[PDB]
Amino acid sequence: SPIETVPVKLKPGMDGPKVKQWPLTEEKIKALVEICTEMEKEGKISKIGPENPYNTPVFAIKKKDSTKWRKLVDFRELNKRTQDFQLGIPHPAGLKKKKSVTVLDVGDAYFSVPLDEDFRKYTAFTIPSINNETPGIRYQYNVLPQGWKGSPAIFQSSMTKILEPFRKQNPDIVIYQYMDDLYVGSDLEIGQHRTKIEELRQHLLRWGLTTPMGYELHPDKWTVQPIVLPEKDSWTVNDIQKLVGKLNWASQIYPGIKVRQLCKLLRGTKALTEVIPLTEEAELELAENREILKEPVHGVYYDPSKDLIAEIQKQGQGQWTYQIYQEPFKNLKTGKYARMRGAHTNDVKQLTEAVQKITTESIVIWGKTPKFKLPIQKETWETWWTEYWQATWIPEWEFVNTPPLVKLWYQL
Amino acid sequence: PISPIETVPVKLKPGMDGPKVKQWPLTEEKIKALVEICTEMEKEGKISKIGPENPYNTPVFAIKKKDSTKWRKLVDFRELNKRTQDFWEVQLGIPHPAGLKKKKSVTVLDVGDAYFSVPLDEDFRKYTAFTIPSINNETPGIRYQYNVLPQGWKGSPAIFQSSMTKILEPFRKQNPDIVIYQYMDDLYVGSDLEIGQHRTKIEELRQHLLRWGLTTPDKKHQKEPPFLWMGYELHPDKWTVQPIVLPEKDSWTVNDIQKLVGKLNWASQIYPGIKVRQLCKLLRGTKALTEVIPLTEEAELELAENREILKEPVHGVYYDPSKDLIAEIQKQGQGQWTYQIYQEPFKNLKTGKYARMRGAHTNDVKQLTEAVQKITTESIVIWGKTPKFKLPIQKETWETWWTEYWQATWIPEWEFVNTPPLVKLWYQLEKEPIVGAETFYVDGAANRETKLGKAGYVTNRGRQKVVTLTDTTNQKTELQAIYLALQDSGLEVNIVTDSQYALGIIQAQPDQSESELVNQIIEQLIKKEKVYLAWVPAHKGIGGNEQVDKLVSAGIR
Ligand SMILES: CCc1nn(CCO)c(CC)c1Oc1cc(C#N)cc(C#N)c1
Repeated sequence: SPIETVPVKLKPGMDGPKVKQWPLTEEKIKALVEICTEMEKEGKISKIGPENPYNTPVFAIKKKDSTKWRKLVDFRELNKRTQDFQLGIPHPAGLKKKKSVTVLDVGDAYFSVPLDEDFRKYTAFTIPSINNETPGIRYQYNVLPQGWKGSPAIFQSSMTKILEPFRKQNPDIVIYQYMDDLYVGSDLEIGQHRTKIEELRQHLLRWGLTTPMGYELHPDKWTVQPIVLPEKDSWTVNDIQKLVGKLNWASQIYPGIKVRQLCKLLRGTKALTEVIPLTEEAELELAENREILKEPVHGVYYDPSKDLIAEIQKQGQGQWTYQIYQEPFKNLKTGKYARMRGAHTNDVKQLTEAVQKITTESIVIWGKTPKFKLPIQKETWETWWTEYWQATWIPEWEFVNTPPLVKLWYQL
Repeated sequence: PISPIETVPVKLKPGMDGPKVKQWPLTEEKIKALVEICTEMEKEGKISKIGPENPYNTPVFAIKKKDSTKWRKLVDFRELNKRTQDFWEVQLGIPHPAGLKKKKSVTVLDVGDAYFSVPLDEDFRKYTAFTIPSINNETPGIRYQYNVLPQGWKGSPAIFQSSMTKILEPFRKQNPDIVIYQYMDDLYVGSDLEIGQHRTKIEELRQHLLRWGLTTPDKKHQKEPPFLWMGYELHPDKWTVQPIVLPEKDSWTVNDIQKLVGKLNWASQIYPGIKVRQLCKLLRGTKALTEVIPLTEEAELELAENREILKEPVHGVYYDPSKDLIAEIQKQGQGQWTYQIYQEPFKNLKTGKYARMRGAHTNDVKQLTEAVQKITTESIVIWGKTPKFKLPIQKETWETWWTEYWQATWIPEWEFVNTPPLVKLWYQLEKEPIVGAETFYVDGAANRETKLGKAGYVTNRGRQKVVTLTDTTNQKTELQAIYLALQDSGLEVNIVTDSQYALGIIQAQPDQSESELVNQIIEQLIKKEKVYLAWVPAHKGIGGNEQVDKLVSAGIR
């Protein structure tokens, strides 16, 4: 049901994405063929020729409380070459303060709005075949595609119309749209909250988009976990040394930190196991530092012109620590992630969970996804991330070798 | 013929216009050939004469193939190609035999005069203009233009490919249970039908193709197994590598060893056990291609071991979609791994080898994991599924390593297989300081300008020592200092360094390194009974570190 399409434009000089398709399992290929041949019948996508030199990777996932294959297009390249995405969506600062936030998939809405004819070419993707027997099945989009930051930017106008009545009826509720999702926050009792969400789904329903008791976030109960300083009766050289190092490091973040009194204890070539009584002076410095570490961090502020970075460390025992900053040590936020009953044997599974959680928090706090520094081998991550991935979006990531000390500094 | 298929709209790169490369004056004989060649092509609709309007031109040439006095027409599309849009990419990979499904009957059909049976976008033909020059730049030459996909043009391979895909589609829909593989101008067909129906299905296919402008060979003209396909020898129920001949030679050149490694790496697809590591080593520094390289004792042994393997012709079996894939891995030696994939015990669909990471400090557990990863990727590519692994590592060894390592890691479903040499960790660092063990506070320094350096330690038992090093770095001194402490310590030791660098390396329990030094340290770490390693920040009022920093820094700024 076409309308007046919004003319889209790539950044001057920038050209369309030409990203290779990674091999997929027969299971996922079968699923994508079934899904795509159905989208073709509905006119959402159409086959393309070899004169289209563009490509964007495609995968198949399954959301939580979902056993039906879903198509996930990785538009990260196209997104970076777009913006345009010009008329962006403003991020409300009230969202992070709500007692509860509910995430709602509204991606099905985008398939109503036709995509600018001259932009379609850039949304090209391939369904590969096993053992390269058949050439890939190539398609492009005719409608706003899910996963492209251009879709929500264009759909704003229609989204505000859809939400106008609900907004005027509940002017205290915060609604934030990021990619294929809607973030809805209120300070209401969980019962009213859920009731209000249900009502919101009905409004969306009237507009053809079935928006299914989604994941419930509580940004209020989010508290930056400190760096953690031990609490022992007697201390060894090893423990003080371990403490000096830790604080020496933290001093790079929180200026108020002191270590001269503690260091005074570490003098002479003593055995690591020797017990050492702490001077009353060191006791203060220590306690004083613990207080500093409780509170945020004076000086760090979110800069909307700069990228967000997230580092994750494997702590063991299904535990993972992470930090979000724009400039190293200048932590805007730190946290933890403990394996939920089930992933009792999978590192990749837990890391993908941790990444999604951290990404979700970023969207809520800043309305932006961070660039991840993943403690894993590329090929391994490349091979398995889709096996447990359930988000409609995909953040940027790179692979790194965790510095052994960093693990300790943030170890709990 | 010329397929009645809708054309692919083609265009030049954004800010560009057609080629306008002048015709070189050509020989009388070469001009005669072009005239007749072009007359034939023109009669078949492949090309058409054009007016003087068309301002485009691409050079034309003529060359005769030996053992025959028959001329051939060569068009230099280098210019038009630079101006032609980018296209897709024919294919992301080539079918691997091991992935070929078992089918009772298989046929190869090649599409004849492929490129020339496919139409070119009319609005683009104007850019394919070429000129047969007149004997000595007389007057205008005979100007032509293509109507079909020109041989050597940028978009031909891709446009042909698509045209074939569009043509094969309806036939695919009406025959879901038949496999067709598109490869360049070839076309392989497989079914599980008894000849009778199969030849019928083939014939129906050809008729569908012919109905679309594409000629194929008829029964008596079709190739017969063995098929010599892209380096492989295909039989209906088995495959292998094209006959490999290892040249018996006295004195080897870089070029000879290069080709040797090539054939060997190639043969490794089905012949298990091939080792190439010792030959590659000879290819280091090379500097030349005709320079002869004397074979090391190790390379001669390796080459001999390879000959033995290749003496006995080996074959691969085909894929059965109903059975599980099983991959087995074995350690061949220093950073050398081989694997084999089968469905029925020891009937290999495929073989392979792994020997990455240039000794960036690693251990057998990391390597095995890497090999598993590589195998997993290729299995997905070749069969669309991951195999079940058979590894020469204890579940206990595996869990111990993974749980404690800093990087997330994960092997798909695997089973231990007692196939020596087994993978294991050779040593392990203590989790807490050793009571009643001497504590060495080590340190190293190196002058940036002079490259001179000092390494040493000081203990809690009051010992001390400082070595001078030449042509060193800060990194090397820190590792030298730890090495010193390990040499003068004995069975139990606590070592405190200021180097995150060294702590990092040792913590990963390496058993192999490109660094002679790191190997010394490893060799030494294996001998110990207990080793605890701790870190402290340098340049602090930290007893021990503060002191070694003195003797090691004195005389070296
Ligand atoms: C369905 C095509 C096919 N399947 N099989 C397994 C038989 O049980 C074989 C071995 C003969 C085939 O033939 C090819 C011949 C040539 C040639 N020439 C190339 C390829 C490929 N890929 C395949």
